[PDB]
Amino acid sequence: PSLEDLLFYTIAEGQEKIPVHKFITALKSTGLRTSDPRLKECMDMLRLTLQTTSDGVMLDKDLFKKCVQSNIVLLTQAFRRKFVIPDFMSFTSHIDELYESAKKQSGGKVADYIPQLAKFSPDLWGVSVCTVDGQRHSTGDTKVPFCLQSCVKPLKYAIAVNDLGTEYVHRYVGKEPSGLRFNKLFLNEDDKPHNPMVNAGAIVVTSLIKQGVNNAEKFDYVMQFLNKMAGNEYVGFSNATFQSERESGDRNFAIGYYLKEKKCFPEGTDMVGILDFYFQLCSIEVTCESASVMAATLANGGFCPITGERVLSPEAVRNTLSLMHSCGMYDFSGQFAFHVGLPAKSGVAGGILLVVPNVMGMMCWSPPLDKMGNSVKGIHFCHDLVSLCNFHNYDNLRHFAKKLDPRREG
Amino acid sequence: PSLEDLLFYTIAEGQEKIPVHKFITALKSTGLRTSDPRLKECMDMLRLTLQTTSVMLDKDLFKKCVQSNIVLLTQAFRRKFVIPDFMSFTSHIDELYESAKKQSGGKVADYIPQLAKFSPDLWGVSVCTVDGQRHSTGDTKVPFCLQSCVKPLKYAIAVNDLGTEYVHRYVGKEPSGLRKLFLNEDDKPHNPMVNAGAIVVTSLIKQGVNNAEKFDYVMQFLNKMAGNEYVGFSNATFQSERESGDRNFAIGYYLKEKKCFPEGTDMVGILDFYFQLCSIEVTCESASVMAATLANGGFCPITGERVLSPEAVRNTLSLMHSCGMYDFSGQFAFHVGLPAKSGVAGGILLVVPNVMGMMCWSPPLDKMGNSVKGIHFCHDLVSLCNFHNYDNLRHFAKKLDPRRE
Amino acid sequence: LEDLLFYTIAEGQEKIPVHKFITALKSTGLRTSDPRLKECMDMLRLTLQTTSDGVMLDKDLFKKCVQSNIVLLTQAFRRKFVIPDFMSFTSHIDELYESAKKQSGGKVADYIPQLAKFSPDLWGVSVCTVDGQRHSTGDTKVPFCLQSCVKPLKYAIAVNDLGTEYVHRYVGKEPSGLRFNKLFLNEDDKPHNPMVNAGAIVVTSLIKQGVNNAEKFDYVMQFLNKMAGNEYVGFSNATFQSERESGDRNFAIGYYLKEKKCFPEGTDMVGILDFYFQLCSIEVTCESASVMAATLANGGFCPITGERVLSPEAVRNTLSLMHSCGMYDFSGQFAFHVGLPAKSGVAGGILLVVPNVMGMMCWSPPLDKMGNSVKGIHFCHDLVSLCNFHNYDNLRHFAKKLDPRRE
Amino acid sequence: LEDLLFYTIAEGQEKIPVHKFITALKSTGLRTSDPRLKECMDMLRLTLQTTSDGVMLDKDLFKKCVQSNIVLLTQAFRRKFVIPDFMSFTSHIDELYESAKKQSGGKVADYIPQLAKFSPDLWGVSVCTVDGQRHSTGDTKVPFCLQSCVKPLKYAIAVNDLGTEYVHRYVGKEPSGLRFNKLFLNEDDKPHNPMVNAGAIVVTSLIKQGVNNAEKFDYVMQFLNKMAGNEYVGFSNATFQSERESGDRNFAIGYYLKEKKCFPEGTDMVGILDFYFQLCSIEVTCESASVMAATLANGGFCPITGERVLSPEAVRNTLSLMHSCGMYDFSGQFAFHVGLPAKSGVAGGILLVVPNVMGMMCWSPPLDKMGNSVKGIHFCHDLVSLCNFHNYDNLRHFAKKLDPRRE
Ligand SMILES: O=C1Cc2cccc(c2)OCC/C=C/CCOc2cccc(c2)CC(=O)Nc2nnc(s2)CCCCc2ccc(nn2)N1
Ligand SMILES: O=C1Cc2cccc(c2)OCC/C=C/CCOc2cccc(c2)CC(=O)Nc2nnc(s2)CCCCc2ccc(nn2)N1
Repeated sequence: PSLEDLLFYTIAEGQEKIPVHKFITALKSTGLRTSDPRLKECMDMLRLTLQTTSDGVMLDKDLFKKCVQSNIVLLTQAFRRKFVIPDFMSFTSHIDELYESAKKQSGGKVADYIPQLAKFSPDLWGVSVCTVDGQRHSTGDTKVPFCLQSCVKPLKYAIAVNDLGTEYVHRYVGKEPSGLRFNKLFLNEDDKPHNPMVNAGAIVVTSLIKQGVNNAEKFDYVMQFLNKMAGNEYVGFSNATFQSERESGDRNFAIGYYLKEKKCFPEGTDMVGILDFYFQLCSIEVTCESASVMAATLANGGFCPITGERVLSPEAVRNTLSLMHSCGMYDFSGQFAFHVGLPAKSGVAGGILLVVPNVMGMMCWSPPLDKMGNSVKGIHFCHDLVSLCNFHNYDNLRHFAKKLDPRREG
Repeated sequence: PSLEDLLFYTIAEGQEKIPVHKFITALKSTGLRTSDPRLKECMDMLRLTLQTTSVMLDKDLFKKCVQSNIVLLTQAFRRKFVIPDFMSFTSHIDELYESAKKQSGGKVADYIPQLAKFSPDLWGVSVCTVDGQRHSTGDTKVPFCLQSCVKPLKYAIAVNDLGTEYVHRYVGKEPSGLRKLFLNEDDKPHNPMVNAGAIVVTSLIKQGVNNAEKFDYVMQFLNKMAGNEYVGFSNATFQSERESGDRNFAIGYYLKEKKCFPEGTDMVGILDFYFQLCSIEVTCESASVMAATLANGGFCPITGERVLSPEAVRNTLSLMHSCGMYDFSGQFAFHVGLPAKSGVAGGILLVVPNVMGMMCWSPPLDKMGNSVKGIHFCHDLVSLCNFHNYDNLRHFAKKLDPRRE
Repeated sequence: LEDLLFYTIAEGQEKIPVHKFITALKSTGLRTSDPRLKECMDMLRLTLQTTSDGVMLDKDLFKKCVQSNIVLLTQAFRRKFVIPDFMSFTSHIDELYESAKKQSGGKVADYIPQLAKFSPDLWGVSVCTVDGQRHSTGDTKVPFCLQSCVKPLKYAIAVNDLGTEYVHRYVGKEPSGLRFNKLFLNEDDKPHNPMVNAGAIVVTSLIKQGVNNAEKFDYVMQFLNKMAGNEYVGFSNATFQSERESGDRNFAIGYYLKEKKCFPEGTDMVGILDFYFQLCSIEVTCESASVMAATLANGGFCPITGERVLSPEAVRNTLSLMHSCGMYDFSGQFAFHVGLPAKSGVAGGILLVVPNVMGMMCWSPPLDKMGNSVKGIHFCHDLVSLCNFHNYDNLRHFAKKLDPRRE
Repeated sequence: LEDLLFYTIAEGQEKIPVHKFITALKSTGLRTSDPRLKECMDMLRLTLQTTSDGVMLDKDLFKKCVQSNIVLLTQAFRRKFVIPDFMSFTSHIDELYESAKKQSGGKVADYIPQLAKFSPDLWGVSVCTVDGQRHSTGDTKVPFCLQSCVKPLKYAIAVNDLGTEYVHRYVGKEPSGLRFNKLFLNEDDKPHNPMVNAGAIVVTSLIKQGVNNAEKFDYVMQFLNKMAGNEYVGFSNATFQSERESGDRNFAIGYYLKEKKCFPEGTDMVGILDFYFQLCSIEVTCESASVMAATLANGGFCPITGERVLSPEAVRNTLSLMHSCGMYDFSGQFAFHVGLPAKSGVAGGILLVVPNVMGMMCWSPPLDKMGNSVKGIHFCHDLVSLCNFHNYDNLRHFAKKLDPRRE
């Protein structure tokens, strides 16, 4: 028998001429993007064939085999409904409803501390999905660049644990939420910052990455890493934000000096330069779409879902998801872990990097923040999502009442 | 095409007439115990048949026995259970057991002479999967008191009966942070897993009846969770708990002061109730079933009864994660990443959601009040298997995944 | 000496009329009922029988009366007392009184409907100087409970009997600070200081260990009597019952103190709570308490009797801790602006000491947000505005401030 | 009367030799270099130029010299000074000095090489009474940096120039409590009090706003000069450089203060830090600082010059906060046992005030666990053991305590 022919017979649906657009529509509905890096060979071959074939454009069983041979494994999984979310079309319908519902939540205040963060409209609201299989969906303003800000903190932590290991990184930074208040103290009882998700801790993590090269190269090292995570979709940098970050960052300077005082950095740190590096990393840009891929990498045990690259060690992914759970959302972390139960990280731009382990990554973005510094619409959507689907870290996969389970069906 | 006869062929392995012994040994190896409540009909029918003579079973006789329970027996035999190769897995649990056995550190709680009576050499581990597959090693049939292990169970009951929204009017939902205080910033105890919080939870259950009936209500509930296995009560522990519980009295009075209990609570009675609930007895085996119920979305795995609402199970697992192990909670959630609850008797109620429940018991506690061997075992377990809450199900590194075959 | 005083009081003319001597004596601030004046007054009473007539003293007859108490009478008349112009001073106290009277703010403790019984309009101020000069204005003879005002008194007793070193094994010596009066124990597992509930409860357990609560109470009461020069010291059983029937916080403290092994070996903690509640229910009037305060002002000698009541060690320690921990959450503010050893109580009492000058008791039931008598606190501020009494005022160069110790 | 004093000093009219008058004068505790004695000593210098074989003042010649300063000289000689047996008293200071000398424990601050340069054997004690009577023992003329001793002085200046109300908009008035300056700010987002680094830094930003750091420093120096009656005040640039090179903690505080908008509008925060570091690097000797302390003891009048230097408002506020916040983590213990307004510095200095009696400066580089001079702390304890100087001692009834104001 033949896998290619088996798929041909599936897609054929009654002829030996599967029209090209018909194959494309079938492929798109699996949630896969036509532009999937893992589908390049197949799409190149169809483009070629559309050039050489007599106008018409209907593949022979033989011609179809010619196109899909290269990528047959992945195409089969997609078509034979084997993906983590089999009925992806229905699911995106749900994401859209959740999107529209959160859209109505107009409260919140746009971060005003930079006239840059201030530049964005409060009406921007975007949601991007990327599953662990590379199935994609977006709604709203998902192609508008914005800064990660604190969303970057778990990513740089992952990089540090990836390169240095858990044991070394946690010599410098604790592993638990502060509890004590919001961001009040810099250090816990051991004279370390409480965890990697707090400013003090992020600043220390920053000082562990790529020690002994200049900030230009350090930045490149992190950016290349971020590129892998996003499957080479948009990752940029706002110098505007960077300038404003350093011009107004008195609190961070205070933290830096105190960290110096208490000998919190690795031997021979340049403590003013680390702050500069810190400010840069917070000024890196994403769109909803590219960040959702980053989240999906974390969802996928450190493999970028749309490229198949191993990006982070599973040790780094686990540690990062652990600390995103418990420390991810500033003062709301406890409440959030309790009600939503998802590893998530917020940013002052209005971003929420969200992971549903073994299912998907997401990025929600709406500039208006709540009292505690979390995107209003983002937080509303996170609640709704977990209301709707049995995704919450301590939900049951067998008994979950009136919840929908998107991994079931097909 | 015959559901029963199909399984008969499978068990038969050719030679017509599956011997009794051989069917029993095949059944036991799926991890099921012959005393499974869901296997009652089948085992009753085998007992009947084992009276009618003084041998083997026809495809007709086998069908006679297994017809009643064919669904469950098929799943077991067609290796469909959460852990397919359960025989291999128990081998691993045994290794983990022996390894933790060698950890002789720790101090037995001597604050009550009842707790001080126990030997530091006791060490037991019981497994119950969400499918009712069981395994034990060491001293798993020795009764001991839940103590603080009871806190999540009573909380589940409260949320089950009253709902999340009401219960959390009285008790917070997050870990405290500092070791010391009774109340958080909102004048509620920080969460249900702390003494102050447990005491308040206690005052929400079965309001408006006496302590005798309240206790019965909790017992009935505990019975469902354990699939009617051993649940007892140590009056000895209870007396010592009340005679020496100055701290708890202090908490009670402060809770009274700050008007923390529901309208017109008798706070000294609630303390009495509290002391009783901490003095309830389990064995490793029975408690592992309770844990398995929590693992199983509130359905008792060995009976199939709906015991707790999924809301109560989620909330309880959430708070066990983050507040379960006193001062070690943060470290534990980080390294082990399993909902767990410890008790001063040396108990550790452990849940791996969607896989199994466990109870580990060794009386010697570490500096922070957690069973030495229990804590060592929990670490080992997660070292070995991809069970940690944020492990990846697809890419995990030279970790074993017991759900795969 | 008697003759010298005779000539002084004489004012030349006839014989000194008896009422004239009485008016002169009263104006020195002394009360005719001074215990240290007993002999003199008895003799004048006798004489005003035994020679019934015009009722004027011979130089010889005056000598007959005053010989017994000539020392004290001389000091009073030769303007040698701590406040020489006492008549003028009381005029000032009256102005300060009236000014504080106009402060109508504050809420009366309702937590016992026994405490709730008092009118918010009650307001009294009593002065007793280190020399026994007295003055009162407003409702100074109305009995009220010390409540927390008793805490320094019992502490003094404990340090008096046991010494500083032993007592401070059980109780700390500094203000709490820690987000107000929330925790029971400091970092050493002791209550922060004797002025806090937790600390007072522990102090209570150090006094007269090994006798029953009836006798313990008597022991403290006899002590309190000496301090007040045997003026009114009473007990409100009503308050006591309400104190025990609603004191959940104190019970919480008791149990925690038990837990943490904070009491002396073999304490009955529930009995100590009972004792505690009793001591808080002891009654004073403004006048009698002002004498107690004056004893503290006077290095432990009761000013109106001359009895040695407390060791100087106990008086110093108590004044030290009244300075810094005396007024609950307001202690810091109070020490800064008023700079007086003071202790407040939920009845509306403020036991006030100006070391080396006088003791005072101010009472107005309405309390401010922090639990201090509104009018009491207002008066304390005014007093220190007016006179250079603040602990760190200068005795040489002060402002437009009046200095009542100067002529 | 000059003639009156001549007879007093005469011992027996025979013409009173020069050295004999000088010896008599020195014994009152006054130094011949007293600024208030300039006229007298100038006249004696003139007269001692005329003859060449001794001098032996006439009655009219003595009158010629002393007439200018007769008031002050009389008070000194007619034993009217605050301590009127000063010879005996200095004997006691010497004993206290020798006793504290034997306390060899403690660690010299090595955080700056300048502080590390000092010998642990240095130990000096200087007394200046509110009347200008002086005494010294040990290494009292060796310059050292005030460091934190400067904090109350700058605060006084700020309150002197701006008033209490304004200054306390920026800085709190109570001790930190939480522990030893772990937090920067209290609940109101102000540093807890002027004695903490955070608070001192803010106080620094209030003085002489709107001029450059050169002039600001000059302004403070001029003020310091007045306080010390123009005795030694200097500056260690070495210390200053080390202070700024290694003061990461202070920078941390600076940035946090900036963040929380704690400075007056349009402060240059990095410059205020620079100013701060300078002020901590100002040099004194035991002797000159003891005069500064005496000014605080004397309601803001420099005892050796009679100049009004600080308003009594500033002096009271400063003494208040020295009481309660003066000695870092030991403040509470110190206030309790010693009961004197005092301020320590990491150089080993302890600026000490006994209000209405005297100022002192003790210096020994070795610090205890909490950052206070070992010998300094030991001496303060001894001093209060010996004399009834403790803030809550009684002036009439004290123990086997000596009272140097009596005679
Ligand atoms: O352990 C010690 C000695 C010690 C040692 C090292 C460090 C220390 C203390 O610093 C403490 C750090 C302060 C945190 C305040 C949170 O900040 C807040 C602000 C506003 C409101 C609140 C908290 C909530 C609240 O009321 N919590 C309380 N819940 N129960 C209380 S209060 C009183 C019952 C008695 C239980 C109890 C508790 C403590 C101690 N003694 N007894 N003392
Ligand atoms: O916000 C305020 C006013 C306020 C408001 C609400 C409650 C308050 C006080 O009570 C404090 C409640 C907690 C005490 C934890 C005791 O338990 C501990 C014992 C030992 C160590 C530690 C904690 C950790 C630690 O100290 N880290 C740091 N130590 N110094 C730092 S960091 C650098 C200054 C941080 C910047 C800063 C400075 C001042 C304030 N806040 N932030 N003050």
